[PDB]
Amino acid sequence: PTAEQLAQWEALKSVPIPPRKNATLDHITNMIMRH
RNA sequence: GAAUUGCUAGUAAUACGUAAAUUAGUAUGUUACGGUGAAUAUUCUAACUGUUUCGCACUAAUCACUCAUCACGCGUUGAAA
Repeated sequence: PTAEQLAQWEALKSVPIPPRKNATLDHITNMIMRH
């Protein structure tokens, strides 16, 4: 592995994975949705 | 309001369309095709099935089998004025 990409991986070691969606808002919109 | 349909799923739903079969002609039916795309949680009840316990005089097997009744005769034995 290159050092720049090792540094990138080190930086992302600590970061939590961002959420795909807001589960509560997803639930509410799916409750609004029809058809 | 009785009533009823379907129930994790690319399913339901969709004032989403598209195609084909059957036709000379007619689809709101059928079968295909993709687009968008959810919700909910199952205390309960259960025919029926499979193991089982026990009983059994049934064995063509309970619509079973034995027992008893009623009549018809043919016998046998007993008591007898």
